[PDB]
Amino acid sequence: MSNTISDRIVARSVIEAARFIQSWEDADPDSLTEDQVLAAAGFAARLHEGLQATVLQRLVDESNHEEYREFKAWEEALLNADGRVASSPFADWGWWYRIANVMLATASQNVGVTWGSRVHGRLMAIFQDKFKQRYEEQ
Amino acid sequence: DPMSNTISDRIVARSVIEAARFIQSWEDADPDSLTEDQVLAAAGFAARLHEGLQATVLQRLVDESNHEEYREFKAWEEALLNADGRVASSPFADWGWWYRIANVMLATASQNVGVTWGSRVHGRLMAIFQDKFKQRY
Amino acid sequence: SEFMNILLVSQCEKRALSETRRILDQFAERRGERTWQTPITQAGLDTLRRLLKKSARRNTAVACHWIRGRDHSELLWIVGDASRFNAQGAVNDWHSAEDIRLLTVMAALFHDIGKASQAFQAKLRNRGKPMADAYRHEWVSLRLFEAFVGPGSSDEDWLRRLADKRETGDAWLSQLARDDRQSAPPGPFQKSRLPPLAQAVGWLIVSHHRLPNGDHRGSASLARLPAPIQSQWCGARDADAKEKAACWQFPHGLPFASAHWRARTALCAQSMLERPGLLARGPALLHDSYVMHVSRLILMLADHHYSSLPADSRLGDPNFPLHANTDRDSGKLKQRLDEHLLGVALHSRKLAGTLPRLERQLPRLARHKGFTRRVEQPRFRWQDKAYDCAMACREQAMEHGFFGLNLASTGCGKTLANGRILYALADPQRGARFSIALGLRSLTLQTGQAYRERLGLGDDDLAILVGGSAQELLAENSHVHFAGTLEDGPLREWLGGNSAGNRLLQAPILACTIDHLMPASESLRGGHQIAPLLRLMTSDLVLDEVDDFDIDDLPALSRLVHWAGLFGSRVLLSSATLPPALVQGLFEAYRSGREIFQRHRGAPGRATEIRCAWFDEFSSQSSAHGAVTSFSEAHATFVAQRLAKLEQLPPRRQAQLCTVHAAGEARPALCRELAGQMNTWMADLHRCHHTEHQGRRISFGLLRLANIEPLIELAQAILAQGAPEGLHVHLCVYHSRHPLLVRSAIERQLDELLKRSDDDAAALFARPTLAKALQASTERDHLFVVLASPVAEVGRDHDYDWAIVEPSSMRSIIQLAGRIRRHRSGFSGEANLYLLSRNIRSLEGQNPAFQRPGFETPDFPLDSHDLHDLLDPALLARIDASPRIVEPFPLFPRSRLVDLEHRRLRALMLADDPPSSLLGVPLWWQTPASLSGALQTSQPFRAGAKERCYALLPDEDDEERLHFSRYEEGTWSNQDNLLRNLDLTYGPRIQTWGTVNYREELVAMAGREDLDLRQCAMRYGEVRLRENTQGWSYHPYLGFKKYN
Ligand SMILES: Nc1ncnc2c1ncn2[C@@H]1O[C@H](COP(=O)(O)OP(=O)(O)O)[C@@H](O)[C@H]1O
Ligand SMILES: [Ca+2]
Ligand SMILES: [Ca+2]
Repeated sequence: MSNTISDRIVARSVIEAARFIQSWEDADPDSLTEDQVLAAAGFAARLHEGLQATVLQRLVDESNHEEYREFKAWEEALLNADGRVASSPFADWGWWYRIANVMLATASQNVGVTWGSRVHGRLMAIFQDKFKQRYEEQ
Repeated sequence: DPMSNTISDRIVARSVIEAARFIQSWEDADPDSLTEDQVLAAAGFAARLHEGLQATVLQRLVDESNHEEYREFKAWEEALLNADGRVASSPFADWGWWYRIANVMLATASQNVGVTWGSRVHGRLMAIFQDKFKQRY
Repeated sequence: SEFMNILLVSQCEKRALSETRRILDQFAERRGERTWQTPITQAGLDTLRRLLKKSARRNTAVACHWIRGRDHSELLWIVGDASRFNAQGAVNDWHSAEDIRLLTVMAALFHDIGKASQAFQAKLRNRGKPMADAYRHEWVSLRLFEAFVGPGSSDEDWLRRLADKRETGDAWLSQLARDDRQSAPPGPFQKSRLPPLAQAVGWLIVSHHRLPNGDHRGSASLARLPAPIQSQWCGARDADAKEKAACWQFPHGLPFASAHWRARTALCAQSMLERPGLLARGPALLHDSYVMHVSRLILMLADHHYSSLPADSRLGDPNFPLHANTDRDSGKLKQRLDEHLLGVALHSRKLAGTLPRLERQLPRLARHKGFTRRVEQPRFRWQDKAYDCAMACREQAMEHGFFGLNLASTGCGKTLANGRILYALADPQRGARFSIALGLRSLTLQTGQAYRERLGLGDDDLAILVGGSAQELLAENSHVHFAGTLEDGPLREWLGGNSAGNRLLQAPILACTIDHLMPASESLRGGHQIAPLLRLMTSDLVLDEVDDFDIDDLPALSRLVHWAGLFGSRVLLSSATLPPALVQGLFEAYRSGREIFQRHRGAPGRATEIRCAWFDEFSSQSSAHGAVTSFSEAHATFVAQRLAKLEQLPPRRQAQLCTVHAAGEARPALCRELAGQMNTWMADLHRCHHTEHQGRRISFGLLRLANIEPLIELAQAILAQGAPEGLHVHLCVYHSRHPLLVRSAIERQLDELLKRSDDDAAALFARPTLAKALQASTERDHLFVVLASPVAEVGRDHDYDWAIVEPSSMRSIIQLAGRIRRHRSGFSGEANLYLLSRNIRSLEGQNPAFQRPGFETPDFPLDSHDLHDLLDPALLARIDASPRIVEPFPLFPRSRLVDLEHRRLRALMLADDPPSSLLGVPLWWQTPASLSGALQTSQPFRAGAKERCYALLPDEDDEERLHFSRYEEGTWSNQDNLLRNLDLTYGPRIQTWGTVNYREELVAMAGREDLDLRQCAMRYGEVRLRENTQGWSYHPYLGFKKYN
């Protein structure tokens, strides 16, 4: 499972990526500051935008193959998020769940550290709070 | 994003801290006279890139079946061999190793913040490199 | 040449008469109160017409007659109002206008009310460093507006309160629902919130800068718009900062405390209240694409123009604390908030009242002899049939709309035909307005000029919109080449008097790209829709070579066609290769547009029965249709008869499959062996198809490649190797990746040299370039060869003796076939067209192989990439339009090249489940989807890596030094680090032709136009390029190639 697509979007979010990493690098999720939450939100939304663009605009060498599989996984998640096939953007292995995976991987490949399930949980909990009124109607 | 710069985009994505520093520090800057904080931000990111790109060439980190990616890889290879004293020994020559690294730094800047940097800023990055990477300790 | 006896009669009035007399008195002699008669040159006459057009007003009416003898006279042209004259010499239904006017004015009064926040006021005088607001100002406006209306309120409730100018003192902004709150309040468009009329006003307020655009894209929600619209749709994706309070402060309060603003709002509220039935029309208005987008047009343009005007002390309370904008030149805060709201409201009414006058006031083309002149030449006989057919249905098209299909074969004379069809549908008394939109990414000056030449028009009648496509309105480097009436423009006040937009709309005939009009429906932000929307509303539309589009661009084209229908335009598609499922989808897009068009404008209730028409080189016919089923049936019938006639035309082409042998397959190596084989094939084709004169033989060949990178490599390889023994090869490299003026100049040479006819050997060899090339060399055999991208398939009237073609699609193959013996009758019968059995992608082992360009997808795969399987062997012997114009049945989308095209088209055009997007294209007209940017986002036009625009710029200081530069945002940066020159190798007996020295042509361009050498490069020397980190290699002969 390649990460070419993920990398192109991260390489276009360096400011928001560094900001998230520095702000969280040694943090503990059970005691997060306003600014830590917001550092996570700002990165996830930046990734959201780039990846959504990637799927909608079909930015992918369909001839590649390992890349095309990666692309189809994102497409699947998008169509399960935006209402076109389903409406569960915060479901396990869906859109935001995959966005959090990209965020933990980016920290790892930058500063060596390994976040796990506890960080992922708090990210998902932030993404539901900050981003639920993007999909729903009150 | 396209389907053209996958080798450098992978490395940039592993240089976020240093990439952010260069960009933020150099926002609203002046190329012909620069703060010591700046010259340092431009140097550290160029070293992170040197480390990542060298490793890609030496450890052969490329799918040789992609053609497009292999052509980008080959050009980096041709540049390193003209830099490490195997084919030649000219790392600061035009179109060479550091020349290409500054181009990455500029493209990275254009793609995150949309600055206008070009030839003028490039020549100022090349001056720095020629200074601070004069000899490999 | 000869002097003609010329008569001029003037029906001019008012200041126009004064201006006419002041011109005509100079160049002719007065022989009556309103008549001149004088002997004159054709040149002097063309010059006289131009001058007359240039200062013409709406009251100008001059007729020109050629007196050819005592008995005979001929009408040459008319300038201005062609009524005032009979067949030669001297003798509204806007049902929603008031509703629209009132909505727009009310919205105008509330549009920037949100600018009254701490944050926006702060931002006004901030000075620096800048950074954005947080919430967008139009969003806070909407919620301010909602707070005044109050939730669950009636339309009468809020209007009666607003009409009462005794009110009141801000008690209602307690009820303000704030989006800075942790936990959100229900969005302003839910059912228990704003009432219908308020929602229309609400929509107009919130959408004045950008279309709302959300992350939920389910079809059900689209059906319910604007209900779903919440804060995240409206630029408040900008999160956060934590004020979040500064956007919701207001100290001082609001425009409600300005007595002038408060008074004008009461008058508008009063007007709405006394307008019979308007409150009840409320919900029908809100879901009507015509009413909403016309209102948005008026709002945005009034806002755009008033924003540019200086502060007005006579407007609003002089004391008013809040400002709306600052100075652009200076940095000082100037133009109060109430002032601006009132200024925009004023100009909305004024602009609203102007719209119904546009038909009577915009320049038109009348009594053009070129479109009425009968055709003596058989081969263009069909043009006359097509003209009569369109004349015969003019009356029905005027009342019912028009959807026409010019399916004439490649090479038949479609341009003139197209002009004559639309012209026929125009009011004979007032004349025509139409636009020719070509299906290319970029329109060169030369291709624009070819339209002029073919339609017999000059730059006083036909405007060229030059270039490609990305508050200044309509791009920035886009230049409209036009020399006619600009002066007394009906919309000159809001548009510039000399601006691109004004020129674009003033021109009787417009030549541009489909990309240039696309923003009409496609644009998501700014006033990019304004200029082309106006064009659509005031002119008819030719869509030229429309199916050259990538399949993924077709949903946007449908949106555009639907909008042509929706705004009263009449549409003619012109392409030999239009497939059933495409015309079917476009018809439905047009039909559903015209239906809404008919609720406002024309006699009420009249049925939707579109005037459809088919034209080709054999015949033309029209009939009315109000269902897609009967249209489909008439179309299938007309095609079926056309097939019979085609199936029995004498062949002029004969295709043969050439197997390619590879090696690496590393691109350079592949191109070397491919060039190697091409040397043999070219020699074979030259031996069979050539022209002999005085012991020498010349032939012209076309090499078509799909992509520019492999094309450039192949050019290098072909230059490297020589010509084969005994042969002289002249190579011309032609693609889209040249500077725009270079490409124009290549086309100029190719267009001129590739004009052929029967028994023309003597004239051919006499042409200087070829005369020269033959006097210069010993060889008796010359091959003139164009190596071209797919950019040679469309808009080139070229006659090649032979061609070698890399396969991409069936349309491509057909288009290229028609470039072979295009002008010449007969045919030896030997093969003259060679098709590589495989394409570059396939020979490099890429799968899908038929894409970028092409139709093949992993979801729609082919089981063999070899043409030996992908075509019917029966096709090779007679290449014409047949395989594109009818679907085969059954379809083999996996085994056949063309069947794939059809399957892909039928899966997309009208289906409820189009591949990828999964949202039906018809949701554009079956829902209020257009209140959002959901479909433009989810089915994006020109999807892909973005092209950024570059040029070889003469230096700001020194004219003789060139810098490779990138266009940024109103300025060009030096990017010399991203350009590497490239030296070339030549083989024996080879040279180039149809080439261009950049500097020599740049200097020449900057003569014809009286420009600075630099400004000429910025305007005409652009090249569009996908951003690549290490830049490009450049050679003047080859253009730009990606550098690794
Ligand atoms: N009356 C005419 N006589 C000759 N050529 C014409 C005439 N009118 C237009 N042309 C040029 O020749 C073309 C006619 O053939 P056409 O079917 O358009 O070729 P294609 O389908 O390849 O664009 C016109 O589109 C135009 O470029
Ligand atoms: Ca505004
Ligand atoms: Ca405004």
